Amino acid sequence: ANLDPAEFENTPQLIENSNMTRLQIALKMLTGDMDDIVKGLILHKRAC
Amino acid sequence: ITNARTNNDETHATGPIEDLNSTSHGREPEIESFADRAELAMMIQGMT
Repeated sequence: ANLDPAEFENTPQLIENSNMTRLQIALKMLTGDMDDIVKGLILHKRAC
Repeated sequence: ITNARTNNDETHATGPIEDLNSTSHGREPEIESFADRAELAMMIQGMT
């Protein structure tokens, strides 16, 4: 500390904090219920 | 030994049967069957 000025102790903030919100929005949207992929099913013949 | 990437006929096993247990003859035909088609495709109909 105190040689490395203040903010070299970790990964550096690349994306601006404002843009981070826009990122989060799109993420939450496209991963929510609007998803489509679905797993598993069952084959069986019935006349119902 | 020789090879053949052939699957549209047999043309490789030929000969006369000599006993009801003979295992090296040609090929004889089979019962003449019919269509019997019923796919499994999510609400196919009757065709009875």
